[PDB]
Amino acid sequence: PSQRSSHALQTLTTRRAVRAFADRPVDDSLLDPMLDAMLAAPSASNKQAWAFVAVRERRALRLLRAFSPGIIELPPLVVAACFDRSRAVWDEGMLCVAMAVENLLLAAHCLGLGGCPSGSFRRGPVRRLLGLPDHLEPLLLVPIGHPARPLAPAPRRDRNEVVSHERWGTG
Amino acid sequence: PSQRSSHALQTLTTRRAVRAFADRPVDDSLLDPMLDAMLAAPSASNKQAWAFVAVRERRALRLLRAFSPGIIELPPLVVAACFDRSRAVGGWDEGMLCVAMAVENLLLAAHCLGLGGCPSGSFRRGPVRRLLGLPDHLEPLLLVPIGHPARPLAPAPRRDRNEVVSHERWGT
Amino acid sequence: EVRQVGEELLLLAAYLLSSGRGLLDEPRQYGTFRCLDAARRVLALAAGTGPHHPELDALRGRMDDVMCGPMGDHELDTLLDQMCERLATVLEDPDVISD
Amino acid sequence: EVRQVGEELLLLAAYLLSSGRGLLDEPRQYGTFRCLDAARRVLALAAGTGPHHPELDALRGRMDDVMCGPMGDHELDTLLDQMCERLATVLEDPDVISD
Amino acid sequence: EVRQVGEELLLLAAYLLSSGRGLLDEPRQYGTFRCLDAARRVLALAAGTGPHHPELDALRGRMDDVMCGPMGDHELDTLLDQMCERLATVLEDPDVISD
Amino acid sequence: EVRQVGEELLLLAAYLLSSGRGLLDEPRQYGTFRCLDAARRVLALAAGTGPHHPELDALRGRMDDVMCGPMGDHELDTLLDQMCERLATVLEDPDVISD
Ligand SMILES: *Cc1cc2c(cc1C)nc1c(=O)[nH]c(=O)nc-1n2C[C@H](O)[C@H](O)[C@H](O)COP(=O)(O)O
Ligand SMILES: *Cc1cc2c(cc1C)nc1c(=O)[nH]c(=O)nc-1n2C[C@H](O)[C@H](O)[C@H](O)COP(=O)(O)O
Repeated sequence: PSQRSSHALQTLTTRRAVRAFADRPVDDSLLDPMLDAMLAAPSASNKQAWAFVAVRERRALRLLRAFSPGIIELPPLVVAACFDRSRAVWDEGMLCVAMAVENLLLAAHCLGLGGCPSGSFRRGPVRRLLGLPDHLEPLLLVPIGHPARPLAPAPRRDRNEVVSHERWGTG
Repeated sequence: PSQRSSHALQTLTTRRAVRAFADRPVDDSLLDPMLDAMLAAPSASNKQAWAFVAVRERRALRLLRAFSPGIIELPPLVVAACFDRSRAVGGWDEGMLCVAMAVENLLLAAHCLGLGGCPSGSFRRGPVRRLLGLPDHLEPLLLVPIGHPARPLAPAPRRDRNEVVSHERWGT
Repeated sequence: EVRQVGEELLLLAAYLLSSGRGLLDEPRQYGTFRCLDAARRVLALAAGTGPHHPELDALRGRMDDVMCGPMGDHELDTLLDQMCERLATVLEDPDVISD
Repeated sequence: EVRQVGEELLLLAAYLLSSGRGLLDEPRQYGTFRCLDAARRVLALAAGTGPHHPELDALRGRMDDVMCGPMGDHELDTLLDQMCERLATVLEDPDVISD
Repeated sequence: EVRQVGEELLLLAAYLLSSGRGLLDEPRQYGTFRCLDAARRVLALAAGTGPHHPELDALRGRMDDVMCGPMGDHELDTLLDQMCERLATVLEDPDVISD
Repeated sequence: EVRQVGEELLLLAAYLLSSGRGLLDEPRQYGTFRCLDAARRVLALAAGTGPHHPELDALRGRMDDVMCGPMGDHELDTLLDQMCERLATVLEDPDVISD
């Protein structure tokens, strides 16, 4: 009840992007809950219009890191989230895929790992490495792995500037 | 260690959209943690190019619902998430996805406390903008109705796992 | 009381107009879903002040389950037929509607 | 007067259900037409009972011309955006919607 | 051993090319940040096989703190100056670099 | 031979740091050119030590023509895209990268 809610809120709030990953691999028993939590995300119209790829091979990981400047260090796991154009209703449903990615980040924190989503990458070569078909278009690469260094919060603006009350400019 | 991982996994997994709100207003004590945990979402460069509006007045809520077909039932509270084009990166924009990610954190922030909602996004942008008083640079993205659930959570059918996720390739 | 109903009618009309604009971008199948959504809104308003009939409440309940509830695995050919026929049967009652 | 408003609401709801069921057979473009048709019907109910605003009468005539007038040569995306914007200004009026 | 270094050089060149293409869309300030990222990558690779110097490890650690760590509240005019000057001083050592 | 590769890597890292520091003064368009320059420098290091592929020599010649010699023109979005794509084809070869 109150303690479970408090623990969940702590888990959500303490979520910090991880750019340094230990050389430890991500086990399948540790990957399955993350995938389940990621897939349990809202969609546009219960159309599940998205595609996910779970890269774990070393060579594929190095190629993706080389072709994805957003990735900082070699990740034990990579999650390639793509928008499914065949099931699509500049797309509203493209936001739902990012919501699923966010759920995956929080799942990584659920299991003590960490993921750093990135959208700054070459779609062409990354698609070619992933082997994605024509309709699927990659939009997010999520390096996930066990953290190697302590995590610290990034500077944040005042809540008044970013959040208002019933209007704009109201505190 | 296993218990908290299990609990957080259960909280994340058992997050179902709520479209039937009850007659219980969302108190400020139930909102402050919600906004606190919602704002802890990735931002493009830490630009934090986003804006949120917390609507609770009954008049404003009715006006928003009337001009937004996405909302099904009158919500005690509404969160209008919008992209701050003032701090856009490179100038579709990637930060819009970060707005959506903060909205995901919003949904989970509502679920933990017992509240619920859906990331409604099917609304008339013009009338909603005029109602909420956004300037030119704030482009509305999502209008999430958050409120106390009145209908038991009912799971929705989902596609096969094999057809949605793959291992380092496609079709493997 | 009459003024309150009229105010809710203006918001209902704004919702219908917003739905009309929206349908130009929504997929093919929301033509009926938005009509069903509007129908239950009208019945909720009508149950407040208009004639009361037990089967009318049953209609509104079925509509609420369809929309507010889970989405998917819904058929519209038959479901809409039974709801329209039940409401037609109610309206044929000389008491619910006035000549 | 409140009871009569309710009866007309039941007829409108039945029209919304019938329009939805029919929209499956009718083409996609009729989805907006049915919603717009329902919009003017709702305003008709609120014309004699709801708040009296000059812009409301002008809007009702606009949908009346579109529907009751000759078919075709209608640009829906611009027409719906302009109309909904006008009704928005009306609803912002503190007299039109109280709370 | 030489072949492994060459393979990692090919991947590094691909990263540099991708960064070059990306900078045509990234904000103004990433021109230096991508160079710093590539610099720390090169220094990691060079520490793998090339000459060893404690100050070089210090340089790599500082770059790792800048990049892999929290982002924001970073000044580039002075930080890059100290990094470049320290690396230069190291390279001026007749032992680390060969004439 | 590995030691010499390492010393050249240290020089390349120093060049990357200097280019990053200078890019603040230089215009925005110079970021991509400095990245491309670093790309061809890295390929120069890998030319005599890394895997020998004909397309690698062709790519190095392409960058040599672009950076060296005449200045101007050299539209970068298309040019960088093409160069990086070709390097991508090179990297996928099993002989070029083992694991
Ligand atoms: C939403 C988003 C986040 C990103 C992106 C791109 C998008 C669209 N790209 C990143 C990248 O290339 N590198 C990187 O290290 N992080 C990226 N992020 C995450 C975001 O920048 C961080 O989460 C941000 O620093 C906030 O940190 P936090 O700990 O407060 O969540
Ligand atoms: C991601 C998303 C979800 C939406 C959106 C828009 C976006 C971008 N718009 C909705 C709307 O207008 N109305 C509405 O009722 N729901 C909307 N949703 C949520 C979506 O319908 C749910 O994700 C789905 O119905 C059920 O998902 P589940 O996880 O609860 O099974």
